[PDB]
This record gives sequence, C-alpha cells and structure tokens, in this order.
Amino acid sequence: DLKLPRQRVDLVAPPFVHVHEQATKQGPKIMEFKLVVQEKKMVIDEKGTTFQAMTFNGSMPGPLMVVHEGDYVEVTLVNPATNTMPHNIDFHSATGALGGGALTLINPGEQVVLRWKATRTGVFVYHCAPGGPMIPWHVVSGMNGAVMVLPRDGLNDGHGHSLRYDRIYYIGEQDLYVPRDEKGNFKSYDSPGEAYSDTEEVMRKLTPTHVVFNGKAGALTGKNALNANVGENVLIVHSQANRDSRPHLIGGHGDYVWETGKFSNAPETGLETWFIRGGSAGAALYKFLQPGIYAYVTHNLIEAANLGATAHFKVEGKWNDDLMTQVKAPADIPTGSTNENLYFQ
Amino acid sequence: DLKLPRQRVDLVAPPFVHVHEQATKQGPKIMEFKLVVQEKKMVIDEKGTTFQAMTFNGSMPGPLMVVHEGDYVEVTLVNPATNTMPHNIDFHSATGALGGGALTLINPGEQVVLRWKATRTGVFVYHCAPGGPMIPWHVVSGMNGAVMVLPRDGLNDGHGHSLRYDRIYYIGEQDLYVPRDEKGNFKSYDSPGEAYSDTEEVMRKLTPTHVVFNGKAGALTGKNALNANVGENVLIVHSQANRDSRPHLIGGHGDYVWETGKFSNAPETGLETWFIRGGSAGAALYKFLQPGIYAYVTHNLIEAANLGATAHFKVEGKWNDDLMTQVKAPADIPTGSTNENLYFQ
Amino acid sequence: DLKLPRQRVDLVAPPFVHVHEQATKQGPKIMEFKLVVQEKKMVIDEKGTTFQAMTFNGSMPGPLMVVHEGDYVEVTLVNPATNTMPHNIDFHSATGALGGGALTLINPGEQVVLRWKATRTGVFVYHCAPGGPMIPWHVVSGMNGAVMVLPRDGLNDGHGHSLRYDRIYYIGEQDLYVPRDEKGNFKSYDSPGEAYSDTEEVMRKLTPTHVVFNGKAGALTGKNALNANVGENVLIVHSQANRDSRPHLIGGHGDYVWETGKFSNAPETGLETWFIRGGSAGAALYKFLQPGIYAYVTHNLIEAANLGATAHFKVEGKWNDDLMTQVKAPADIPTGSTNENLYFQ
Ligand SMILES: OC[C@H]1O[C@@](CO)(O[C@H]2O[C@H](CO)[C@@H](O)[C@H](O)[C@H]2O)[C@@H](O)[C@@H]1O
Ligand SMILES: OC[C@H]1O[C@@](CO)(O[C@H]2O[C@H](CO)[C@@H](O)[C@H](O)[C@H]2O)[C@@H](O)[C@@H]1O
Ligand SMILES: OC[C@H]1O[C@@](CO)(O[C@H]2O[C@H](CO)[C@@H](O)[C@H](O)[C@H]2O)[C@@H](O)[C@@H]1O
Ligand SMILES: OC[C@H]1O[C@@](CO)(O[C@H]2O[C@H](CO)[C@@H](O)[C@H](O)[C@H]2O)[C@@H](O)[C@@H]1O
Ligand SMILES: OC[C@H]1O[C@@](CO)(O[C@H]2O[C@H](CO)[C@@H](O)[C@H](O)[C@H]2O)[C@@H](O)[C@@H]1O
Ligand SMILES: OC[C@H]1O[C@@](CO)(O[C@H]2O[C@H](CO)[C@@H](O)[C@H](O)[C@H]2O)[C@@H](O)[C@@H]1O
Ligand SMILES: O=N[O-]
Ligand SMILES: O=N[O-]
Ligand SMILES: O=N[O-]
Ligand SMILES: [Cu+2]
Ligand SMILES: [Cu+2]
Ligand SMILES: [Cu+2]
Ligand SMILES: [Cu+2]
Ligand SMILES: [Cu+2]
Ligand SMILES: [Cu+2]
Repeated sequence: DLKLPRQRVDLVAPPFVHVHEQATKQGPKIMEFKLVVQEKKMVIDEKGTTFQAMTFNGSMPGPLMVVHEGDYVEVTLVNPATNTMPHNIDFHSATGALGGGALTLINPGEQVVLRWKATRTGVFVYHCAPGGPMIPWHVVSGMNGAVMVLPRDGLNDGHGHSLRYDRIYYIGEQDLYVPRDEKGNFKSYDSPGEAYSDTEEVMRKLTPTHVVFNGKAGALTGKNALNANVGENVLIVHSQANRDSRPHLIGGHGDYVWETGKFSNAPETGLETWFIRGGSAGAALYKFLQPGIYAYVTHNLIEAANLGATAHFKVEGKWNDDLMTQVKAPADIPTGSTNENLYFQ
Repeated sequence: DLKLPRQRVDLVAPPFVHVHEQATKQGPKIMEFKLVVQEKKMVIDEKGTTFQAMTFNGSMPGPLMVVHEGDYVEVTLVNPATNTMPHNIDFHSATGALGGGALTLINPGEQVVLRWKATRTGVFVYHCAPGGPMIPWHVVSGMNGAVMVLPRDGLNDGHGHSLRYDRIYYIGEQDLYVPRDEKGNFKSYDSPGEAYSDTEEVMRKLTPTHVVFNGKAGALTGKNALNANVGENVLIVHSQANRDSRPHLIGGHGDYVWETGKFSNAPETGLETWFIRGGSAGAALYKFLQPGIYAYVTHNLIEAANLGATAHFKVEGKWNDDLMTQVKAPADIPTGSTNENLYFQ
Repeated sequence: DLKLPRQRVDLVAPPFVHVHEQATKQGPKIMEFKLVVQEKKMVIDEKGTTFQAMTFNGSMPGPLMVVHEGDYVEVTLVNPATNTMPHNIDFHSATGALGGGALTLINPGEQVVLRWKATRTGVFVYHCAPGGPMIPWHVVSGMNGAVMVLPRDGLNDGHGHSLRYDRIYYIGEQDLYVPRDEKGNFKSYDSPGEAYSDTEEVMRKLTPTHVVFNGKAGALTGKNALNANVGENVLIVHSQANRDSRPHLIGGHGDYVWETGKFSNAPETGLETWFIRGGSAGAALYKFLQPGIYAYVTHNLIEAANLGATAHFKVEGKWNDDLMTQVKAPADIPTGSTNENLYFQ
C-alpha cells in the first residue's frame, strides 16, 4: 500500500560512491538496496597481519548508500549459509526498532527486508548490532558503513547559497583489536568464533592495535591514492562507528565542514582539523587550490603514521606561487646571524 | 542585605528531577539546597563488584539542581562525622573562588553555606575538588552531579520558537578505576583511604574498568528502564565530570542538542550522536515517534556493552509503519539471486 | 616580484606573545619570522624527570606567531649543525606542499625560507613532520606551536560587535611518552636517537606519561602564574598538535569560545569546558569578574592533577559578594536537622 515508484541502486566498493543526483526534481521513491554479509579473513597491515573480519558486501567500511530526504529505503539484508553467526543492521538514519536491528536479525541461510523513511538529512552510520557483547564485537570486526540523505535541493552553506561537489569519497575509519602472544606477535585464528575471547580482552583495554581507512594500512596510498584536480570541490565523508577521530587534510582545509554530519545545521568554515564522534559520520567539502600529494589523516599522528590511519590524494594541476613558494632552497647557514640566532639559547 | 524571597527545594535521586517550572513569571529568588556528603561502599556492576564510593546525597551522580537565570543558589554542604575525609563543592555554573571550592572545604562534623548567583544559562557540572591529587580521586569516586540554569522564558530553538519538555531525565555518567589483583579479579577495601594508592595507579593509565550511568552497570535497564510515551518531548541531560562521552539514542535522534550544554547557543538539529566533553554537561530534546525499547549509550560500544554504559527507555504507544516496517520477515535465501549476490565475491 | 612592504617580527617565549595590533589599517605586508630548531634535554616534571626534547626556538610550545588576513608569512627555518636530525615545518594555516613540510626539509647545518599567504583566519597549529614515523615522534618530542591569523578589523562576536582583548596568553599542551624501566622509574638517554625505540613503544599504547602546559608540570604555577586584573578581557589560545584536550577555567567561563579555532565562525557563548581536537588550536575570551587564584586545566582531572596539566591565573581586584559569598563559614553540624538529613540514608 506504499504506492511509490521503485529504483534499484547498485552499490560500489568504498572509497567510491554509486551514481546519484545532488539536487533532484524527482519525487519520493522506494530506493532498493541489497547488503550481503561476508565473514572472511582479511589482511589489515603492510606486514601482512590477518584478522577474522565481518563485513557488509565484503568491504570495510560497508558501501556508502545515497538517497534524498523523503525517500523510503528498502534494504534486503542477506546472511549466506557459509557464514557462522547471526547478523542484523541498525541505521542511525532510521526511526524505531533500534534503528532496524530489532527487525533484521537473520541466521546463516536467511535474508530479511527492512524499509525505513529517510526523514533526517545528513551522513549517518549503519552497523550490525546482534545484542549484548556481540554489538561491539561485530562493529569492530568491520560491520559498519554509512548512508547519506541529501536534501532534494542538494547541499547548501546555511546562508542561502547552493554547494555542489565535483567528486565524492567515503573514508570509513576502523579501530581494530588484534590479539598478541606473549612475545608481542599478532595471533591468527581459523574462525571469528575462535578469535572472540582473546579479541574481547584487547577490546576491554580500549586501545586499538590498528586504526585504518578502507580496511587496511596503506589501502588509500600509492596506486590507490584518491585522485583530484585543482579547482574541483571534493566531498569527503568520514565515518567511525565505535571511536572518535580527528580528520585533517595536510596542506588543505575543510572549506565547509559538518563535523556532527547533519545538513539541517550550517557547516563551519575554514577548519584545520575536525572531529568525528565515535558512532557518527561527518563530511567536509574542500576546493583544491594546489597540485601535489596531500595526506589525509586522523590528527593523532601516532595513529596516522604508526597504526595505519593515512590516506593520500594525488592532485593534478599547476602550482600557485602566490599561495606558497620556496623563497630560498636549503642552503648553508651563513655566519656570518650567529648572535641573532637569540637568542632562548 | 540580599532582600529576595527564599524557596527551599527538596532534591530527588537521579535519574528523576525535583519539580520546577520551565517558563516562569516569578522574579529572582534565593533557591535553598542542601547536599549531604556520604562515603559508602557501593555495588557497581552485575557481578556484584563493590568499590569505596564518595557521593553527594548518597547517589552517583549527585542530584540535578534546577534554577532560573538571575536566581541566587544558597547551598548548605554537610560533611557528617561518620565520613573520614574533607570535602568541598565547585559549581561550573558559579563565578569565583574556584567555583566555590575555595569557600566550602569542610572536615567530618562540619557544614558550610555558599551562595552563588545563576548568571550563566545551561546545564553545568558540580563536583568535589579538595586540592591536588584529591581532586580527580574525589570526582572519579562519584562526587559529581549537575545543575540546570533555565532562561526565565524556558528553552527555545535559537530561532524565536519556544521548546517545552513533557519529561526530563538526568543521566550522570561515571568512569571508575577499580584495582585488580595479579589474577585480574577486582580488589575490595575496608575504607576509601585504604583503596587510594591502588586506585591512583589505575587512574594514572587513564583507562576506566567501568563506565556506568546512575552509578552501576544495569542501573537504568529492566525494572528501572526510563518511561516515555509516543508524542512526548523528553529532555535528556547528560554529565561527565572527568572524561568524554558520545551519547546516542538507538532508534532515535537528538531533535535539538546543546552538546556544549549552554542555552545562550542555538541547539543543533537532528543529530545521531553528540559529544559531552569531560568536565561538562550537555542536553538533548527528543520527541518519541515509535513505541518499544530504546537503548541510550555512549557510542564507544565497548564501553556501552562491556563496561556498563547502557540505559533503556520503554516507550508506550502505537507503531508507525510509514516510518519503518519489516517488509518481509526472515526467510530462506531463494536460488534461485546467486550470481547477483556480486558480486565483491 | 611580490612587491609589498616587509616587517621583521621578534618572537617571544610562550606563554607571552610578540607585540601586534588587533584591528589594523595597514595593508598586506610580508611578515618575516625566524625559527631555530633546538634539540636538547629538558626537565618535564616536578621530580626532575628529563627527556630528549626537540623544539622550535628552545621552547615547548614553539612561540605564537601573529599576522593578519592577506599578509604573506616568510619563515626562515634554521637547523643548527649541533642538531642530529633533519627537521621541517607544516603550517595548518598554509595551502599546499603538506603545509610547507614538502618545501622545508633541512639537515643539520642548513636553513630554508618558505613563504605562505595567510588566506584563512583563526589560530592554527604548526609542527615538524619529516616523514613516516618521524612525524609523530618529532611532534610529541615538542616540535609544535601555533600561528594566529587575525581579521584586519580584529575579532568580532559573529553578530556585528567588535571584541578586543586586554591581554593574550598562549597555552601549548604537550602529551609526552617517557619510557620506564622494569621497576617503573623513568629512563634517561644521551640523545634523541637513543631514546627513539623505547619512546615509540610507549607512543604505540596511546597513553601519555605526562600532559603539560608550556613544557613541564608546574610551568605556569607559583612564581610563573599568569597575571590578570578584574575587568580585563583575556584571550587564551590553546593548542594540542597530537591529542584532544578539554580546557576549563576553574571559577570562570569561556565568554566567547572558538573551540575549532577559526574566526570565520561565530564563537559559542558562556561555556564551562571546551574541546581542542588533537591537531588544532582554539581560543577563548574571558572577562575576569572576581580576584583570586584560578586554575586552568584540561578537565580530565587525572591529567590535570596527576600528569602535569594545570596552570594558574593570579587575578588582582576587589571581591564581588553579589556573584558569590560564603554565607556561613564552616561550623559544627547543629542536632539538633538529623531526621531532615533524609533522607537516601
Ligand atoms: O513496541 C514496538 C517494538 O516492536 C517492534 C518489533 O521488534 O516493531 C513492531 O511493533 C509492534 C509489535 O508490538 C507492531 O505493531 C509492528 O507490527 C512491529 O513492526 C520494534 O520495531 C519496536 O521496538
Ligand atoms: O609491540 C610488541 C613487540 O612485538 C613485536 C614482535 O615480538 O612486534 C609486533 O608488534 C609490532 C608493533 O605492533 C608490529 O610492528 C609487528 O607486526 C608485531 O609482530 C616486536 O617487534 C615488538 O617489540
Ligand atoms: O582574592 C579573592 C579570593 O579570596 C576568596 C577566599 O578563598 O574570597 C574572598 O575574597 C576576599 C579575601 O581576600 C574577601 O573580600 C572575601 O570576603 C572572600 O570571600 C576566594 O573566593 C578568592 O579566590
Ligand atoms: O580481565 C582480567 C581477567 O580477570 C578475570 C578474573 O581473573 O575477570 C575479572 O575481569 C573481568 C573483566 O573485567 C570481569 O568480568 C570479572 O568481574 C573480573 O573478576 C578473568 O575472568 C579475566 O580473564
Ligand atoms: O605538484 C606540486 C608539488 O610540488 C611541490 C614541491 O614539493 O611544489 C612545487 O610544485 C611544482 C613542482 O612540480 C613547481 O611548479 C613549484 O616550483 C614547486 O614549489 C609541492 O609543494 C607540491 O606538493
Ligand atoms: O608508576 C609505576 C611505579 O614506578 C615508580 C618507581 O618505581 O614511580 C615512577 O612512576 C611514578 C608515576 O609516574 C612517578 O611518580 C615517579 O617519578 C616514577 O619514578 C613507583 O613509585 C610507581 O609505583
Ligand atoms: O599537518 N598534519 O600532520
Ligand atoms: O545504534 N547504536 O549502537
Ligand atoms: O572545576 N574544575 O575542576
Ligand atoms: Cu554482524
Ligand atoms: Cu549505533
Ligand atoms: Cu570529596
Ligand atoms: Cu571542574
Ligand atoms: Cu623535527
Ligand atoms: Cu598537522
């Protein structure tokens, strides 16, 4: 008796995002999505450490879903019989039944269909939440993604001006809790159930062993750097389902930032570093002004450099010497400025 | 020579709140409160772990005090002779003398009377702060609560519209640092002074053993779930005197959120998760739209599920299938969608 | 071919700030600064613990630089041949080349000259970032400071009213990771290179051993308390290059707070406690209303009291009994209020 047109969406693997309109003249639709749970061993760092991951659609994070305010979102959640555990889904975008968790619990060999109305604009976390201690364990094993609910007129600056992005990337940040043996080496297991007891002990001390973007250390560096061009406005959606993060674009800014992630609120302008509260998604727009490599980090630099939480942008274009220039390349310290140099000595 | 009418307030135990007006036509009053310090052993988790608590009025958190802008707050602080330590009180709502700490130090067998003018609107932490290392130790032993200073016209949305709550709950979140023996079992002591040295060692590593609402794991679940009804606007005041928190209402939202807690600032709209900075109180309004169980957590889900930080709301009313429905209950995965399902495989 | 007037600035050691105008009728200038790297052993706590620090200009934090929107900032970075490591500088205020890091790498015996345009208003972190794991290690060894880019019309309240400070202080907060031996005693080293391996192990567990203002526990207490007078509007700039903080002025407030630190955004009013995201600077204005000692802390009170993170203000002036008074000094609890006292018993 919901009498609206239906539109299948084909999801794509992060950090990319399925095709969508920003501003739309379409009316409300039933937007149809499918998520398939996959339990699998995955490589999470550059030394080849593995862990028993649980995922939506085989990725950490799960894929970004994009709809408009007033759409209905009809999600088929599938739990293949090759899986070992029950799973469900909780949309922070949705109203009632623990975000849908209380209507989507499925055993291996089952699927369920949930519909929720997109009444709240912004970027939102979705995650598995089967009950009790299994809630944090499924989330920190990788069962979390995000959904974006755009206003039908697209983004604005909170002051009556339209904002349009040229490109969008979804950065899902994952805190991982990998057990170690007595010598400090990471431990391997043959199933998620076998890893559980040792993993819960690490989780209880609230200190991750790894903090990664797109599921592994180095996943968005080198060959898999994020592309952009000088002049492009880029939307960077950042989610963290369990733990705080402080995003920073090294050599850039957040031109417009919704750090609490909700487009009914005006964005902040010109941030250096923003804050994604654990259990949320946020978003930053930036118009690139300079070519070159840009690191995108959480600005706990220990987590960024030593636990896995660095992505790169490779930006093509021409250098602007008015914004920044090397006036003098590295040279020998004269003599002759010794007394000057002071001085604190 | 302060020539105003006096009004006694009788405090009640959290999560409930003493009777008060939102909007008032009363002028400034001297609002009279009494807090009695109680040192006592308390049960803090579902396994019956005890710890040597220090409290205002026998509860963690201490009770919520409610006054209006321009009121004077006259607090009698009592330290019974059955107590073993000195105590005092610091109101983050108050101006001068370290929030009142420097005027309220009392030994067992003494009481003191402090008056502060409510010049700043919002929700604010109060806590004990006797000096030096005793400041964190008294606070993380449970000596903290909150005070709400309402505007005389009540709450508003920052855009000229009145906001009224039907119900108010005060959620005090407490980080606890319980010593363990060599086998990992929690240790018991005969007095707070005996527990101190071992507790300070845990405190120094900044990782709590427990994170609890209303003083213990499970304190606001089951029989003591928070009641509401569909259509009610509920104000949820959240305080944390020592450590950050990220509140989330599972299956709901924050319709209007003052996460820094101060009603001179417009609230944010439609949040999924908000952020209570350690040493502050914040507040969220929500109008319930769906019946059923709602979990209220800090969205570090490890802390929520495994260290004690989950409350429940039980909401009566009729389900709205337009907002959310189970389109198809759990069923067998057909065959026939195998190739479809993809695909990431 | 940049055809503007040049103005040398002489930096001063924090928490003080070089002379500058708030509002200015000067046009854009090339503002010339010099920073000299100094590696040196420094005392970081009241027990005389030492560590192998790395600094800009011999201080933690490095000094505050102040310029106006549209100025060009020309920084000579010097790495004396007595140093052992390469260094560079990344301005979060600057656009391109990793904030300048990619144009300023210098070996001992070298200097480099970088120019960046001050296109973004606010307070911003600067820090060393030589590459890879050396980025967090140089930052948490003390190589970080801040730059303030004022609007040419000075500060405003976001609602068309000018804000002017009488005094400015720069509080740089530093998380330190000092290795311990098997007995728990802090370890000493003859060089930063010798300290590195043991320090990286502490860094990896994300729990600092010390959290200090102006480079050491007690650095802004006693003789070095910050001075003010009743009626003065004081700007308190707070930076943290690697880790979150939650500033609080005990017995005061933040009258106007830019916790994300960027003056294109209206400040929040009347905060109790604010939040400096790791990798950022923020700023709070406060007009002192009461004389006496004020503690300024991070409101993790364990970090404030037990790990080093307390500063003091000593404020001269006359006490205002309307704002706060001790109605009755500590006295014997009567008898006769026993039944009253209740009650929770
Ligand atoms: O009381 C609401 C509670 O029930 C759930 C089932 O988990 O949703 C249902 O609500 C009613 C059952 O008592 C029915 O009217 C409805 O058919 C059903 O979806 C939860 O969503 C909610 O928490
Ligand atoms: O971190 C403890 C200790 O363990 C060792 C191996 O015994 O390294 C492990 O931990 C390192 C830090 O996480 C990893 O780099 C490595 O993959 C892992 O085996 C030691 O090298 C280290 O001292
Ligand atoms: O200098 C203010 C300082 O004193 C206190 C006492 O702890 O308040 C007092 O201030 C004056 C004492 O020098 C008196 O005028 C007043 O009677 C008294 O309350 C503190 O509140 C403050 O930090
Ligand atoms: O956590 C360490 C280790 O200690 C034991 C008892 O030896 O359990 C203790 O710690 C648990 C986690 O906090 C608690 O659930 C329990 O109350 C406590 O005794 C072991 O069971 C555990 O492996
Ligand atoms: O592609 C930009 C990249 O180069 C740097 C050098 O580290 O800046 C340079 O940019 C160009 C070199 O390809 C030149 O036009 C320019 O002379 C030079 O400064 C970085 O700043 C940037 O990341
Ligand atoms: O904290 C561990 C343990 O080590 C000792 C010395 O063995 O103290 C060290 O650690 C203390 C806390 O950081 C410091 O106060 C002191 O400078 C340091 O030597 C013990 O006293 C303590 O139990
Ligand atoms: O400038 N960021 O590390
Ligand atoms: O949806 N919260 O765990
Ligand atoms: O009131 N601050 O600890
Ligand atoms: Cu799951
Ligand atoms: Cu959630
Ligand atoms: Cu006390
Ligand atoms: Cu306080
Ligand atoms: Cu360096
Ligand atoms: Cu940086």
